[PDB]
Amino acid sequence: QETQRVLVKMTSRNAKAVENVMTELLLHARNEKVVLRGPVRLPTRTLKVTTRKTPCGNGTNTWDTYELKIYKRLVELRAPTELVKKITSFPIDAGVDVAITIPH
Amino acid sequence: GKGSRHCVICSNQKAVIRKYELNVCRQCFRENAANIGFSKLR
Amino acid sequence: PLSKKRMMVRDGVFYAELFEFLKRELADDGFAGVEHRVTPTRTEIVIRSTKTREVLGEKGRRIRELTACLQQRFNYKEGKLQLFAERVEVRGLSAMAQAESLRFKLLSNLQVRRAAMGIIRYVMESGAKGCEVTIGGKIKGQRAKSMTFRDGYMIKSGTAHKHFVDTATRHCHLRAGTIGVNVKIMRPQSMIEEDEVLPDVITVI
Amino acid sequence: MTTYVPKSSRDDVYRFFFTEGVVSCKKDPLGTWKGTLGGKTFKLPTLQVMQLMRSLKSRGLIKEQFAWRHFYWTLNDEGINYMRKYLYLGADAVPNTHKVDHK
Amino acid sequence: RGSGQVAQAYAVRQAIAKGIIAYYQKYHNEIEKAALKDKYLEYDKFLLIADPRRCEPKKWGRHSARTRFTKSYR
Amino acid sequence: KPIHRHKLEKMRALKYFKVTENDDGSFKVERTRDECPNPNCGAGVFMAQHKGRKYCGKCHLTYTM
RNA sequence: AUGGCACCACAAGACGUGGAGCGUGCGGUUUAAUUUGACUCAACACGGGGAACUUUACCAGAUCCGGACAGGGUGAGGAUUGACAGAUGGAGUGUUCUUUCUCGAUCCCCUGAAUGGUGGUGCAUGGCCGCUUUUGGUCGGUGGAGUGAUUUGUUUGGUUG
RNA sequence: AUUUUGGGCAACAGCAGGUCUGUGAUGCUCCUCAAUGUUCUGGGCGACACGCGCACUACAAUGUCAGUGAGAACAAGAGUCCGAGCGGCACUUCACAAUGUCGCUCCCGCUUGAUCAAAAGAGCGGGGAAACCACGGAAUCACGUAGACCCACUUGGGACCGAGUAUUGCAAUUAUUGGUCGCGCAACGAGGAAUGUCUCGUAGGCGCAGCUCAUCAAACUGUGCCGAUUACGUCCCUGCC
Repeated sequence: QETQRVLVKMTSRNAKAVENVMTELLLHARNEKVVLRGPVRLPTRTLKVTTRKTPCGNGTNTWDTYELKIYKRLVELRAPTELVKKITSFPIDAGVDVAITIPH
Repeated sequence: GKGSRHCVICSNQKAVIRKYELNVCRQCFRENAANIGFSKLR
Repeated sequence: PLSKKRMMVRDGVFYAELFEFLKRELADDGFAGVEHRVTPTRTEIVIRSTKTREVLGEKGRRIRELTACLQQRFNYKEGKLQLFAERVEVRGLSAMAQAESLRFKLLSNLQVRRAAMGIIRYVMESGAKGCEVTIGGKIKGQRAKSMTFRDGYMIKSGTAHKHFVDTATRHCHLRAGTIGVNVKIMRPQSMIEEDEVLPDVITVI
Repeated sequence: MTTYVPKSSRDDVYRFFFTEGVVSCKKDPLGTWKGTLGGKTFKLPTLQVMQLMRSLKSRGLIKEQFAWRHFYWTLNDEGINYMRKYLYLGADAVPNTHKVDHK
Repeated sequence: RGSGQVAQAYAVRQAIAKGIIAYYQKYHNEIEKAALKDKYLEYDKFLLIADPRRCEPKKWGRHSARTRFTKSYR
Repeated sequence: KPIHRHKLEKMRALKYFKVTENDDGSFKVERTRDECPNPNCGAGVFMAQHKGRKYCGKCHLTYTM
């Protein structure tokens, strides 16, 4: 067919939510003409925050660090666009950015 | 330089953690890590 | 709009911002929490408040006020947002609501240690596996005091602590001062889907 | 409180707030290389709005709710009567009571 | 590609060793595969191990690895 | 501080209009001074006449006579 | 006493301060200002403090009010916004004024009251956070013991870090 | 192969610590406008007999210089929002100015190819949204090899500074920073009485991310590159149960 490399890219505030996302859509889309070369996942980006705590005035001027790693999953499909759009009818949660792109 | 930040939680130049488009006081930041998703790394 | 790091950031923040707003607002409905489904064509918000009947109601009941508010605020073109009540059952399972309630007890000039102790018995009865409630603040013509109010167990070491206790802090300016009601509710660990097999959990077949 | 800028704004606010029933904002003084802004939630400006509002609220009648610099304005029962009179139109003011689709 | 210049060296050899045997499992038989290895292991610079780090996660506060901002005592 | 902002006295009326019976059928306008185009306080102002300039004390136009 | 235990124990030592030069922080020492907190470990690159203004609290100067709400009076035959040009401004801010035109009650005025306030106390206080103490601990329950406080349990022996 | 690794978490009381310098947590307690409010302006906290506390650097062949080396960590970056820049439009407008609109480019953040210059510096066209895709197939610091110094302040060293150009900023004038070339022999030859930390690819050196950030760290918080005594006990000292 005239495939579309569909890239459905899924970046998520945790790995957790998105894999669930990823999988189910793909399962849904697949079945059957949706044809996918397995999901590759780009580097987990990390956000660091160290803070000066305490308003010691006096007492230890010691400081504390919170982090948010952000997880990227990509699957590419050589698939039908309308079918893609047919399956694309999922309202999906937050914490899981899912982008879909049609390059080749 | 210390007069143009005006903390969007707090109008503050002082006390505000300057980090990634945020403008919260250090306390306010300490309060917020959960809804945002920052968990201790160290 | 925002880039990808930031995209997540807005959402995190969005969650905080709302959560706070609602906490102040839904003081008289036992604010316990919101959930946000960003959706096609809607921004969906489901209302965990204990008093969701009363959050609902008719005429102007809360939702009405809110929808408008939030739109206007959030830079909406109207109605691309929807709020749904959540019947957050068994209203005593929440540090937030209970804090809010407790806040109100204090506001209702209840005797404090007595109050806390009752409520905790209700909290526990409403299934809390623990509760710990602190009264920090003051005494005397003005001098400072604190007292601790626990029931159940509390989870005082490790990640599971983090898993298992919900908290809420409130400041009540009374004759004067600031009093802190500071709430910890520990739910049971029949959390099911929220997992059960905790640090210790070894159990035989 | 004092202004020489007054009723038009007062009308703008009341009406716009009344029709919807509400207004919410971000408390602001105008800035991203600004000039058509006025303030958001109105085409009006924040100084007038804030000062006028301070009047409106401070004698009851209207709610503002707080969080993180925002004012979530909800028009009260007495306010409907007032502002219905002021906005000279039939008793049985819309504001926050229209709720057929919930607002 | 890799500094760890030496750490790279030890890496190379290890790979080399790995090359020998894999080729040998297929391209010879055990007794030579086993001898080659034996001889190798016998003079081994870490074919199967890690010098696990290079350069350590700081200690914040001190901004260091074991040590510490001076105690100025008094 | 004690103050009251400088103004020109305005007591005793508006004496900037001057129509008469024989203005009727000959002139509609009849006002003390010369007029204002370009103010945003439009055609009702009659500018300040001051030093060969006509000034608008609100809409700050410089006009000359 | 005993038995341990630890690289702000020590111990093998290992590198380095200290002296030096530079910095910042600090002390001190001027100012109008130098906002201050905080000083054994647990002040002293800390005060989210990498101060040009700003920051910032402090000075000096100067206008602005954002002086809510009343009560009362004044105010549209005019408060007043605004102002050229100059006069007088740090300053084309009328700040003030001569001059005079805009402008238009949304006024002013008091009499109440009121607030922004980075205006004070952190021994007046939450919260928060430092320190305890980085220490291995802490309980209550019933039961036990004792008049009691109290105590046991929870320890004498081994083992464990 | 040891409570395996570094953390994170972590009892209970306790400490008018500190916490008015967050707080849109605040008692009680002040000013509220001829206020200490607020803006604005302008200053200051950054002022040098000195006493310190950290840091940093040098004093140097173990080095310095000139050059040469096929060394990657770890990890950044393009905001929104209908007179910024640009543009179109609109209308005003004898011409200007004007205003207004709309649109773009969005008040356009990293930035690449590369020309012309002593030099830093000036730039069409490009490119990259956190992008493992452009700034990332190069390019991380002390390595290792060829050349000045036949080890003496050699100038070790640069405090010190003078014109001179570029950039930040409304503003630097309590030099914002760079740049440049001269230019230094300041102190300083490794530091007393004292003294600080520390027992594994790690000490430690060595360097680099990352942000404070208009503009600026020896800070901050990481990253790397390189790369080790004996201690492994003892419980003395000095301290905790």
